[PDB]
Amino acid sequence: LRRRLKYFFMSPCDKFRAKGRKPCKLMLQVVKILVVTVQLILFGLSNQLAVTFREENTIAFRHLFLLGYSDGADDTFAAYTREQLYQAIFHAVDQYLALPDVSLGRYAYVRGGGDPWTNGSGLALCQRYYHRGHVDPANDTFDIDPMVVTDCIQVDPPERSSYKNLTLKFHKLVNVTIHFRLKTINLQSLINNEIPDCYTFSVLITFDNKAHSGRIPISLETQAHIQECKHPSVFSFRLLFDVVVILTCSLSFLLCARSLLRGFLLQNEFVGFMWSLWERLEFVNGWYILLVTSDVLTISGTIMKIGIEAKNLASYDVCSILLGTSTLLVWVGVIRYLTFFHNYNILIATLRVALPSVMRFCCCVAVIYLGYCFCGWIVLGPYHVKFRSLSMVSECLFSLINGDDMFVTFAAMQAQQGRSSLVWLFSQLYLYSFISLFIYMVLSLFIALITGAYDTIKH
Amino acid sequence: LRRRLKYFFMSPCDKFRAKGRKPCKLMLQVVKILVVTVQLILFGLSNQLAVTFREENTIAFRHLFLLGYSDGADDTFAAYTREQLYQAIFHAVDQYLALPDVSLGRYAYVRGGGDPWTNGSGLALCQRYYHRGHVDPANDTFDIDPMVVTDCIQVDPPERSSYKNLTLKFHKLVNVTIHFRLKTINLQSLINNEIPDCYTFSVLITFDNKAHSGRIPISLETQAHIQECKHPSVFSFRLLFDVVVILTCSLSFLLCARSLLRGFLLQNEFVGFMWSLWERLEFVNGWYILLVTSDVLTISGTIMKIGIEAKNLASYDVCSILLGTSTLLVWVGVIRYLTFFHNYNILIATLRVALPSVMRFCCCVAVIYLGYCFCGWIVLGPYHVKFRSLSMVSECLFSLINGDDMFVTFAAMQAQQGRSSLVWLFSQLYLYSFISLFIYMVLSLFIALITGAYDTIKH
Amino acid sequence: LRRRLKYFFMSPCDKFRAKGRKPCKLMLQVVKILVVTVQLILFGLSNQLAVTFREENTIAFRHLFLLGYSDGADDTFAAYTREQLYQAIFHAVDQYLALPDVSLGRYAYVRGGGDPWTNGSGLALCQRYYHRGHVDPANDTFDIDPMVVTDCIQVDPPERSSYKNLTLKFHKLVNVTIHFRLKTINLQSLINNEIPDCYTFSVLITFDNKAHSGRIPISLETQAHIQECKHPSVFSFRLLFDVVVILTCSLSFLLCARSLLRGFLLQNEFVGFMWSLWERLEFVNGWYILLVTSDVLTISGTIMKIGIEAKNLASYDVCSILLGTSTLLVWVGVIRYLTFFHNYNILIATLRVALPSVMRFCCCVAVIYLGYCFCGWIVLGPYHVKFRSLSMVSECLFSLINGDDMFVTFAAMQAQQGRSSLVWLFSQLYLYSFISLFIYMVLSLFIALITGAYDTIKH
Amino acid sequence: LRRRLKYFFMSPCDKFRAKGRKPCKLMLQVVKILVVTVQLILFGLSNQLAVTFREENTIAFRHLFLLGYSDGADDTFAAYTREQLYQAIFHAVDQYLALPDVSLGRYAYVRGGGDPWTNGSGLALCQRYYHRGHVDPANDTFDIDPMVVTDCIQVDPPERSSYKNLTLKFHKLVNVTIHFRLKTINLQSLINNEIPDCYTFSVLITFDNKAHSGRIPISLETQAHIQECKHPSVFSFRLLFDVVVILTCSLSFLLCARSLLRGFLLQNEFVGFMWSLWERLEFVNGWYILLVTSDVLTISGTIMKIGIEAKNLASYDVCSILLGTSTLLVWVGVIRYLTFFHNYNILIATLRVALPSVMRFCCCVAVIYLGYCFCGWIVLGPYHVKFRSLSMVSECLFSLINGDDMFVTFAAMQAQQGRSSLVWLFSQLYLYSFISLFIYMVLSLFIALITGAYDTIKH
Ligand SMILES: CCCCCCCC(=O)OC[C@H](COP(=O)(O)O[C@@H]1[C@H](O)[C@H](OP(=O)(O)O)[C@@H](O)[C@H](OP(=O)(O)O)[C@H]1O)OC(=O)CCCCCCC
Ligand SMILES: CCCCCCCC(=O)OC[C@H](COP(=O)(O)O[C@@H]1[C@H](O)[C@H](OP(=O)(O)O)[C@@H](O)[C@H](OP(=O)(O)O)[C@H]1O)OC(=O)CCCCCCC
Ligand SMILES: CCCCCCCC(=O)OC[C@H](COP(=O)(O)O[C@@H]1[C@H](O)[C@H](OP(=O)(O)O)[C@@H](O)[C@H](OP(=O)(O)O)[C@H]1O)OC(=O)CCCCCCC
Ligand SMILES: CCCCCCCC(=O)OC[C@H](COP(=O)(O)O[C@@H]1[C@H](O)[C@H](OP(=O)(O)O)[C@@H](O)[C@H](OP(=O)(O)O)[C@H]1O)OC(=O)CCCCCCC
Ligand SMILES: CCCCCCCCCCCC
Ligand SMILES: CCCCCCCCCCCC
Repeated sequence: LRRRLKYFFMSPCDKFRAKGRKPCKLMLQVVKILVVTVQLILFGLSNQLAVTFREENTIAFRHLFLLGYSDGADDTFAAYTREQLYQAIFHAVDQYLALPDVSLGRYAYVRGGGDPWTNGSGLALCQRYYHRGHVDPANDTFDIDPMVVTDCIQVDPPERSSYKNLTLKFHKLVNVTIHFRLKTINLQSLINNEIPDCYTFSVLITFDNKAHSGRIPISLETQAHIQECKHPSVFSFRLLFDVVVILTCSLSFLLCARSLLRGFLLQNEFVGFMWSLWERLEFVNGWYILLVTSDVLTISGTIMKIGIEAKNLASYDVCSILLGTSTLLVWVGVIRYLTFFHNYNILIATLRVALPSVMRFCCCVAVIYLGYCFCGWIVLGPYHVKFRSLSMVSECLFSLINGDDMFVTFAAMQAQQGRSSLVWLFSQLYLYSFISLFIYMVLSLFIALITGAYDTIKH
Repeated sequence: LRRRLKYFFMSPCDKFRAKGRKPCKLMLQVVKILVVTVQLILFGLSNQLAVTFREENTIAFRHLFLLGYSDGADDTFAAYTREQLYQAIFHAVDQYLALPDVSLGRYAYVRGGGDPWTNGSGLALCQRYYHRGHVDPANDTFDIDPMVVTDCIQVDPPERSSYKNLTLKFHKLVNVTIHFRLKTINLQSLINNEIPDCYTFSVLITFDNKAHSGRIPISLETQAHIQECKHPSVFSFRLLFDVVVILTCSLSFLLCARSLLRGFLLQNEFVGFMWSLWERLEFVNGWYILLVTSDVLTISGTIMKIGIEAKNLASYDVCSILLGTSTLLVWVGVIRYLTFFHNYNILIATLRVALPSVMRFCCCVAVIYLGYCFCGWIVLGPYHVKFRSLSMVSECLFSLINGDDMFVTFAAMQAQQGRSSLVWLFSQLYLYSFISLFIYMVLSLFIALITGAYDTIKH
Repeated sequence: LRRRLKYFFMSPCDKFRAKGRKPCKLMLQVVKILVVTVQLILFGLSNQLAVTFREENTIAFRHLFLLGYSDGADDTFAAYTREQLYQAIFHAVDQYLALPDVSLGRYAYVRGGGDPWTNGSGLALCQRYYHRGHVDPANDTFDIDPMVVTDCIQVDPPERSSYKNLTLKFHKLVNVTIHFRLKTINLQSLINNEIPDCYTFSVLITFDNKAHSGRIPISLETQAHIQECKHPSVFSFRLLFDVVVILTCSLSFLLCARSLLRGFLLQNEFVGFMWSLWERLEFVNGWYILLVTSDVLTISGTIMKIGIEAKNLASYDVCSILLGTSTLLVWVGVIRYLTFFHNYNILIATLRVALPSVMRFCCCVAVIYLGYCFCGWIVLGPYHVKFRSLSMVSECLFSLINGDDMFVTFAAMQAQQGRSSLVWLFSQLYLYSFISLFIYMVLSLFIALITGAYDTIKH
Repeated sequence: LRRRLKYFFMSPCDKFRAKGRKPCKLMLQVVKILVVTVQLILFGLSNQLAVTFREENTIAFRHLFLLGYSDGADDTFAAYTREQLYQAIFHAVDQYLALPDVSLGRYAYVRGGGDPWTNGSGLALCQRYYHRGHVDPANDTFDIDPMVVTDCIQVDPPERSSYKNLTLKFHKLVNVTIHFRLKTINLQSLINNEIPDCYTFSVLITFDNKAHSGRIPISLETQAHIQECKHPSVFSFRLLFDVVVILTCSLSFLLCARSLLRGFLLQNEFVGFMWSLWERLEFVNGWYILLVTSDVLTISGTIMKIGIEAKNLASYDVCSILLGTSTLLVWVGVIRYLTFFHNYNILIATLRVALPSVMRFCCCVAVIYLGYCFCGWIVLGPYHVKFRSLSMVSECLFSLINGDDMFVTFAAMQAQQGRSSLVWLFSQLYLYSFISLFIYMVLSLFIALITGAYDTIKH
């Protein structure tokens, strides 16, 4: 039993010397790195083109349908008078009706197909307002039933004006929306020698009055549905490569599962020979757990990628996350091979022995960090653009700790020095104390912990 | 006496083993953390909505009343000709008179109510100028009595033009102001299921000629007064939770005060048994001082929060500071529980033993920092936007020390290289010497001090 | 043989004491530093002027020929309607025809000279479209032969309108281009007392429809061909200095080659006397390899500079790279002289002994870095402007590691929090984990390695 | 002699115990710190107001006289067509003539007074062009005599149009300038209770054609001459405080000079008693050299400040530099008092013993830094806005070393990836290698040197 246990923990070179068995797993892992990386690169190159097509079409729609729109104004684009709102709505509808003769793109109309469109209707112009709304600020009185009523006007696309009678219920208006769909063909595909696919853009223009604040923001959003074109005509490798990736990962998974099973069996035998828990876990190869996880992630992502490229699936985000995480894991796995050489193993072991104390110090530091997050959010959120939400506060503080965006953070508060002196003084104390504590003490202690770990490894 | 003293300094686990008393204080502190954090989160979520409502209304007012206003121009918005100023004033008044038929919001006029409005007056247009002003730059002569005279024109809101005869005394003009109030109802409250409240915005538009420089900046400011609406009609938990918070903190305060009293009594007995000062202070639990302070802050802030939510108080800033500081303190207090475990206590003790030498080094560094602040303010303030005031200078230098906003600081001075060579050379010397000294020596010494403290703790 | 070997490894001072030979090489290296730096400075000063001339002319062309152009809009300048595109094209051609009477510069027309211009034609207006294109998004049908057909209209410059009949094939349009050349004389040369040279600017205006997305970007580019003017008349040192530089570097190269040859001969003799590889390499003077490389680079760059200044060559980039790299190398070579003094040699030796472990740690860190690069590119590239390409991803991550541009990176993802919650959560995990791992562990270990190297050198 | 030498090197407390002499110098230094800081603060507060007045007047002039000017366009404001240039010139002159009826400021005209104005002329409009200029780019021919001829038109201010016949020699034009003077009174002074002073603004508008590039930049500059108004009338402390400062610094200078003289005499006696150089220098009190320098600088700056405040001097820059440097020095001098306490002296001595090795390492690092500066300037200057000049290159590299403005530096080169692949690859290599070398090795070694100095001091 002792000889088998000694062989189990041998290095790959020692194992080969002892038994001369073929190191299939190592070469398989190298091939897996190569093929997984190539697949990720090809997938990303393909996806960037579709992203660009959708973005360009959406920008063109913003320039076509939003009255007075200019680049960079998305966050502040809003109406402020009744005539401005009416003009924006009518301009959007008129541009929709004039699209064939003015657009640089080639778009087809879509009619019907369920709500909010009636049969034969291409554009839906809907206003949503409270069922009953009486607002008398002069008497400080109001009587509102907050049930939302929707009233829609249906516009049919022109054959190649009732909507002008729209009357908005301003005092009880919740929002106005314009919905329509446009079909186009993505000719850009021919650059990559692909067959062009057929896009349906669902366009929603929102005039939002939920704040009831006298300012109505205006936005345009699109959702793209992609299909194979019914009759494509332009005067294999990808699917085969995906199959190769799947087979490689399946073989790797089988071999790693076999190794883990043998490890478990040897662990049980050794435990029996002795007639704790960490001693048992010493038999587990964490690198093989990592490889099995990467194999599962890659197989799932590749199946999803095959589905997406056939236009049967649209879950780009999940596929990308699976493939990217698996690629990260397989690239991290390379460190195992470096661990077999002493000069690299010393550094890897330095990090490994440092990690526990670093995590304990993180436990100590996290409570202070959270206290600062909450305090900053409650006090500075009303006045500081970077403190509006807790996640934003955490991002700001984390960036400050690493010496980024500090002066602008200080400068945003200079406007309130005369307005609210107490708030400005508190912000001074808060920012200075936080930055000093975290940069000059916490980071120094992280450096000291790593240095001590290195010293103990080297001696 | 020795047994009681030994029991006094026992850890909570040791205390429980020795006497098996109920650890009410510990569970109470955990509950306090939870409830205080929840209260802060709810208060912040409620306050953000009101902040947003006020901000949106103010932006809408800027777009409605300021001629030619656009987003982002607040700092530079100004008039430069007499006709520009007249047009801006008249546009503001005309928009005030036309508000009912053009605004997307629903506003009611307010009349009278004291100065600067007469009875029945909705808008006050006042010009302030020197009592006697004679300015003859051709003869380098002037005769001014700097007493300020105010002349106001009162405009009544329309029933649902004397102000056009305004004649500005340009050569002696101090400023022009437009004051008016608008009442509205905050319907947005219905999103959070709250009852809408009644807002009165006090709007002040200032055309400022204090510099007498040929450039007159124009600004709009608002102050919001919030009341319960007299007759609200929409087709408990908060107050009870605030009461629960107050009771929890009162119980914690009583227990901590009892512990501190027992500590004082034991200290007196021990001193008597011996028939210095720090030896006496060794009997004081600093964590309990922190807990008592947090309890007091939280109780005060919760009372103010109850007052504010009933529209009897408007001191949002003080309440927010109290609650945020108390939350920070209670979250910091968690470190006491970590001190009871050796592996975390080593790190906490490292920071504690480092602190004194760090403070002494800060004493050494502060005088150099202040000298640089004064020198930079006096020399570069005329030329550099980031050196206008001493607080701004301190913010700039502190950001530079942490590697932020450095290149822009250097680049601002590139314009003066040809204008004033001496100033540019001095700025080069100043910035390079400051940054090098503070980054490559001071920060390195902070790191060295922390490392030495860690080494001495570990050995 | 032992005495000769001892003399070979002696320091320059020891060598001079032993034999009193003239230290020609050292003084030659000092002179080389001086002359090479002076040559680089003069070359850069001369090149900046031509760069500025070309840039100013190009900006003027953008203002002259691009309808509605303004500074800062280069990246977003685009057309969105058919009439916008027609107006832009016609405006460019009309401005070309009106240039003599409106331009502030002095330009001459160029006719003929090969494609795309016919004989006597000054301007070429060409549209490129697919040979056969039928696109029916209504039926999800298309029939395209992607062979590109070019149709050009030739405009002759006016004597000191068929192009108005242009009909664009919008549905199959690939792009539109406008080509023309303008000749000018660079009078600015007189500032530096140089003789003005004759420029020919080749101007290309592109209206790009490759994306077929409804948005057509518009760009203007120039290529400058510089010649000696045929008959210049304005009412030596450079060539001589270049010759001096070449001679200095040739002498240095000869001396260094002699030293390397003697080193090789002594190495062979010592090997023979012993009747490994690194032992042999110990005889090689790396500083002399550096000096020989710098001499070769400088001689090549100086020949190219002579050719360029005579208008016989236009390879500015290669010449600049050669001269700059050689200057960097010669300035780096100064460290050799510092190595001869103990107090500087300790620091140099600290860096030298640290380098190997630093490189091994870089091997360990690079795989993690690459995994993060790939994962970030695939997942965040669709949503984040800084993750579009792999090189951009590497730049972003490298900047994040050094505490730059962090908050903006976090803020770019705040828009997708509501759109795609999964992507936003993944981005949070990705960014936080990457930054924490690389700043708080990797950089700390680099510091620890350098500190250990310094400690071992000092003891 | 031994007792006197021992007393000489005693600390102030030891000196007082030994002889009980009055420590006048110490209290005098404290008073000096106080009064010098107060003087600097008052001077800076006074200077900021004048700076603001001049800046506001200049901005108003830009809005008044520059056709189509808007804030933020100073760097790019330029003309591109002949009609644009004519319109800008005529608009400036017409606004000058209409100033009394349109300006919000109160300005008086200035006539005559030497060149460029004739007697009775308020505005001078001058074009400068080459004496002989023939430019024929069609034939690649030119004949230029570069002697500059100036032709001026004189406009008299209106009494409360020949300039319209201006014909510009475009092909030989060097520049166009408009010169005029405006007198105003600074009423803003009344805010600080000062007596208003009389300003004369000299306004120069330049249309610059030196590049001959088809783009003519337009700029406006002002120079302010300040006088006491002849007959001021508005319905001491500063001079007395300046005198007090001068007396305090004179007394401090006398005492420090006496101490230095006694040190020199004791050094000579000790040298004589022994019947090297650094041993002699050990007798010199560097803090007293610093105090003497600060006294001299403060006295000079205070005399200049007195002159300036009386309107007899206008050298604000030199006065500010003197006073700021003296304030910095006096604040730095406080460290001497901290050196007398052991716990602060250990840190001060750590920095002192670290300084030499840090300077030697700086010698080693500077040559590499300079090589990189030259290489980057020559190679990337044509393409990168941050590499235009050597000082700008140094600022950029220094900021990069400290982790600032890194991603934007990388991003500026992304445009040239397709244009010039070789340059982009070189920029990648250059930036990555520089940043890595300087952050991961050089800064780490600075940290190691400081840590070693601290360790040797502590042991
Ligand atoms: C659970 C399912 C298991 C499937 C695999 C069953 C086939 C099978 O045993 O192959 C042996 C080798 C294994 O290749 P590989 O895994 O590289 O080789 C093993 C490892 O070196 C292992 O060390 P660690 O990796 O450190 O644990 C070692 O203990 C084993 O020695 P031992 O056997 O004496 O205990 C080796 O056999 O593989 C091939 O030669 C490729 C052909 C694969 C054919 C499968 C086609 C699907
Ligand atoms: C000044 C006013 C005092 C008010 C409290 C008086 C009631 C009272 O003694 O309760 C005992 C425990 C204390 O709970 P708690 O404070 O957790 O328990 C004490 C701590 O463990 C203390 O250690 P340190 O915290 O390290 O100092 C220890 O020395 C005491 O032992 P000793 O007594 O033998 O000296 C413990 O009694 O509390 C309850 O069991 C909850 C019921 C609270 C009822 C109050 C309702 C308002
Ligand atoms: C391969 C072609 C070689 C060309 C040079 C042949 C002429 C020639 O030997 O000059 C001797 C000295 C060398 O000057 P230089 O190179 O400075 O001097 C040598 C170095 O000090 C060398 O040390 P390292 O540099 O550390 O290796 C040392 O070993 C040699 O001693 P040794 O000779 O006893 O072995 C020295 O002669 O140079 C002149 O005195 C300038 C006149 C140059 C005339 C060349 C005009 C073109
Ligand atoms: C070169 C011109 C010298 C002018 C000063 C001549 C007057 C004069 O000796 O005053 C003695 C003290 C000095 O005050 P102060 O300088 O503070 O005192 C001296 C320092 O403590 C000095 O130590 P270090 O500072 O470390 O070198 C020490 O060696 C001297 O002892 P010793 O004398 O036994 O050698 C002290 O006399 O000063 C006053 O009591 C104020 C009245 C100043 C009156 C001056 C009005 C203008
Ligand atoms: C052993 C205790 C020593 C305490 C030293 C504290 C020094 C405080 C200086 C604060 C400067 C900001
Ligand atoms: C023991 C004293 C040694 C002093 C060494 C100073 C070196 C100065 C170099 C300055 C480079 C900027």
